[PDB]
Amino acid sequence: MVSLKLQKRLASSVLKCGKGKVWLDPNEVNEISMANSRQNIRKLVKDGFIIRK
Amino acid sequence: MGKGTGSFGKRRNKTHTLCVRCGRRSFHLQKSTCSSCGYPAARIRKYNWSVKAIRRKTTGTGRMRYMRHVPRRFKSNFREGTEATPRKRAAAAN
Amino acid sequence: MPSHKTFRIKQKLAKKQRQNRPIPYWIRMRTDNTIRYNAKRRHWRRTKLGF
RNA sequence: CGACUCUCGGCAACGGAUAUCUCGGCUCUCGCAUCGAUGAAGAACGUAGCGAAAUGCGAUACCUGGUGUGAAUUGCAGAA
RNA sequence: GCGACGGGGCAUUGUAAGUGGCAGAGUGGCCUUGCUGCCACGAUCCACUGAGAUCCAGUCCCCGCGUCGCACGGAUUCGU
RNA sequence: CACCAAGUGUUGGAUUGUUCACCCACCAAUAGGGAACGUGAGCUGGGUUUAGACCGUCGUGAGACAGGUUAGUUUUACCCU
RNA sequence: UACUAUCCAGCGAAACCACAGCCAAGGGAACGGGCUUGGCGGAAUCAGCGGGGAAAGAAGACCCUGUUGAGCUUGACUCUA
RNA sequence: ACUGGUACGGACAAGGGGAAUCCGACUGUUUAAUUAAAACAAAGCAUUGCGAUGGUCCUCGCGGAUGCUGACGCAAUGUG
RNA sequence: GGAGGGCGCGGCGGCCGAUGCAAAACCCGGGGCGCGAGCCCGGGCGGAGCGGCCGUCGGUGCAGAUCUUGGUGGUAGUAGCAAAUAUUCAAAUGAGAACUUUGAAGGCCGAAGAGGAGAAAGGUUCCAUGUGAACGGCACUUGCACAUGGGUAAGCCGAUCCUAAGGGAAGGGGUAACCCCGGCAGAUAGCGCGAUCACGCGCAUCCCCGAAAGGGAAUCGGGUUAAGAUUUCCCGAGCCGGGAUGUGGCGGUUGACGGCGACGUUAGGAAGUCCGGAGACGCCGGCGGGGGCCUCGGGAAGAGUUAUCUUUUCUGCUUAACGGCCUGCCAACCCUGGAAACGGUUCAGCCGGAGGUAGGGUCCAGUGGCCGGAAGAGCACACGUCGCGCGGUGUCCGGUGCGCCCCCGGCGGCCCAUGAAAAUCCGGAGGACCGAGUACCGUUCACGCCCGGUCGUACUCAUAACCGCAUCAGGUCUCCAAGGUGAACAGCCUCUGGCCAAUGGAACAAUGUAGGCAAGGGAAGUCGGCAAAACGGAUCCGUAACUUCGGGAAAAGGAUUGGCU
RNA sequence: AAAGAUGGUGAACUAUGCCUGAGCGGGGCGAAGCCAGAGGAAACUCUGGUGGAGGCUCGAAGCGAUACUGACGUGCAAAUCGUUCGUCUGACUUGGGUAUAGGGGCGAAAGACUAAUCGAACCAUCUAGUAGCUGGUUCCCUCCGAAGUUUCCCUCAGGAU
RNA sequence: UACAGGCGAGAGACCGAUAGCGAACAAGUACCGCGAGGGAAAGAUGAAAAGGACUUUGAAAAGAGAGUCAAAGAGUGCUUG
Repeated sequence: MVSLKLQKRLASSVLKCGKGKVWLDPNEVNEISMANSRQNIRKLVKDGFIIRK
Repeated sequence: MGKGTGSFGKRRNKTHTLCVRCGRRSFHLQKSTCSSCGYPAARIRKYNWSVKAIRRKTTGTGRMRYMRHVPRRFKSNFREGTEATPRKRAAAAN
Repeated sequence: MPSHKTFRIKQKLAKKQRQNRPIPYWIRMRTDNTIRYNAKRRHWRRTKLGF
């Protein structure tokens, strides 16, 4: 198990869009999970790892 | 539709709510009375036809009683004695 | 509206939430012996709490 | 012809009966008088170092003064 | 000895994509103002085209094509 | 008309809940009886026969009616044979 | 044609059960799985099934009785707001 | 106007219709978990008493319904 | 059914025995006795008290009781776990993955959503972290589970404040009394205002609760965490109420002028008292205007199609509360003017004959504009890792209407129906009283100073946090409501938002259940056309005996319906 | 047992009323009124239109449930689900607040309903209520051993004798 | 003269964990119901925790050895079973 349940919100709550719009890189899975708070999520969004489909 | 299923499903009205005095959901809101002790009421609701289980609830067990008991025991209200002070007093008898 | 605001109910919710906690291991030694398996821990999904 | 169906024993598992226990109940008898607006009966919610409960207590909060006894409290920690 | 496709037969349906066309109701728009005017647009029709697509699964065949085909060892049981 | 004979057939509709009944029409023939008045964990639920209801009669009334009329829940097999 | 059933892996009850379970006829609480007499007499079984177990659910709702009720009616008895 | 399909609301969506008879006039209402009906309601029709310190009702008294109305009204246990 | 004679158990008075070197209890296809009730003894198990005999006494012996309570079978590893359109592949992790998680893919709800939120309700369920003993009727490393932590911050939102239907103290009176009507000699019993000065003046049907929906003192934007954010936080800007005041202005015509007036404006006395209006109003219909959403061109950026073709397709393009200046037509009002060949004009005949049409004004300020707010914000890009963040731009300008939603305006229909009240509250009339100049008066004005208490705020809001024992296909109040086809907020498909969990695999038999179709016949079936099935939308044509003349009527019955140009 | 009494408790379901809020897509039909023209000298009467009324009709949301006597009928569910379908601008729908409680309420009336409960709710008490009737009634052996008859009875399911 | 409460005592041919009170144990507790009200189940290792370190298998839970104990045929399912 890897809990990206928390990652689906926060990313949604800063892109102002649903959780079926947020895309997570399928190679970077562990590092995305490692980011645990919304400030950290913003860094990933900036670098395009999390990107709005 | 009809009975049971439709009777349960609505329930958006409230009647019996929390009583302040006795701490039991029994306060009939739209007639402003408690049916477990009387909330506005000069006297507490006491029934001597309501038998074993109910009577004991109102007898209580979160009671003080001990504080009340000590005046019964002494009967007086004084006493006086301040022994055990450097001298070696009267604080070891017989 | 609020989500019934009245203090009398509100305090009971706080008390019962505190009460619904497991028995703490240590005390089972400092009772002598007798299985302290609380009882006054209830769960919301089953039963109903009366006020 | 294994098997199956049945039965019993020996060892068990199941189960909590039985025996033996009982700081409890039960019933009888005896002594005693002694609640409150001077804030009760009853409730609520808090307070223990570590507590859910019971018990204790009330912001002086598992207790205080005073007094008796005369060294423990203990699950661990702790004050010396 | 055996197997998937393909090819050919057998079937089904009905003539594809692409390309060409004074085929085409018509209409625009530029002139070099057209007894072949050109460029598009245009449902649709026709040619190429009884075409294309599918066709063994419970159709048929092959000596085309490659492998499995472990000259099974993997798994197991049986005595008059 | 009588015999051996159940080997093999013995019907469709109209109407009525009616089997029965009574017609139409065929036909070699359209026999009669039974099986928990064969046949509801196979059905249907139309009759009978609940609770709603209308009418008539009887009854002071409530109600009743071998009088009529309508609408009204058909549960369970996986066990053993 | 779907979804089941079926078959699998996992998961997994209940109703119900005196003891059980092959027929025929006889007598018999006057309609037998068992008795009696004949016929019989597959181990171990699955998918089915609706004849039977007068299968199960429901101290028959009907019907009768009880010196048992209750709803109702009244020109009952007896009182009364 | 050309042209296609067995054909053209092609899917999806979306009243079967008529004639009589019985019955309730109607739309409306109800037996909630077997009965939506011809039952219940109903407009309309007929119909009540009390002129008031009185009618009809409650409450044992007071006060209260009708009646912030009061005979083209209000009520008749809401009649038929 | 009676009587008779016994047996066994528990306890008590007597009497005698037995024991950790192994009591009682319990087990025993082990022995023996008695007709039996029962007894005796051995072996095994066991570990602290017990039995026999003589008297005494009972809550004294069980197979049942549609028995009571506990345990356990067969049933049965059997019925089943089948509604909700649906999963699949690869990777990550882990001992282990159809189900977790991520991607890819397929789909589904189809904006009256399986949606984003609030009510009610629950109460921490929200989120992290730990994590599989129980529980998620499969599985499982996952969980709305269990353990461990954290989290809800308000002068402006609600409650509060306020009244309603209504409830209920107080009085009088019944009722012992509980309890019930409800006010009375609060009426020459005191509450309220001046009033600081002690005294005078004025008045009721009181006084509180009662909608966390009525009614209402006052906030917006951006950012943030686990989350709702006007609400937490923060910037910037307000706004209301209370208190203090100082500065400016207001007023010597003592309590402002100008304007034909309607009325205009930074002030422009005002005691008792009065009166009005505001709070303040039904429902339906059509119409007007607005906002947003929808449609669409140009233009500035990024994305896609991109064999092929298409200046094609998609997407960002935003501007607040609050304030300035300006601005609304209907309604209404002022002035001009004097109308017959009478006019404008409503869904009801209404403007004008107590002065219209027409000309010029005035008013209600919904709203838009431009400016302030306010880009310092936000959005889209490029570049940078110079990173918990760096530097730059661009972010604009039009159009269209039976569109959709909501609002707001003024009308119209309805009625034997004519559709609340209060807190809150200003106005006018009223003119007492107080008005001065080197100051006193305004202090409903602007600007400046300070302050604003109490309580709720997590989150779900349901095919899984609510109620039905329950992660139950049920039920449960409300707000937002894209695109097509089409009348459609119908169905169907899709956007946006949300799931992919409906135990999974295999065969896919009969038999079921659910869905279709059948030549020829056409209700002969059946108690009965029960439902399947057909008709169906619309345009045109055609339309009955009868009737309360309104209807039947969409009668019946026919024909028509495309693509495209 | 069915009940009966006494004292209490419920309008959170539902019944109805009051107060205050919400919600009802788009048609069919084509009312009063209004208007033009026409005929008529008049009194008057035609025709084409406008307009959008109704306890009106088709039909979504909502609300209801007619038939299959379907599915299910040890269910998803102590009343659900499918199809078919009634109603859908008013006697409409529905919430909150508020009123009425047990011989009582409420009822457009079914004896219906009043929290899975209604020909008199539920709860506790009186109550350990009563029942000629059904069920069960517990260790052994011995000896003796019946009767369903007479008489009376609101008695003929039972007593007395 | 009374005394089923309260407080503080003495006793019984009382009961022995399905018994005794509803409750020997956190009991009027948990829980049930909208409420009035209804209302459980649940005592025993051993003298002492001496509550099984350590080694090993297993993902873990557990197991197997061992340790401890008079006894694990006493391992918080705990005396007898």
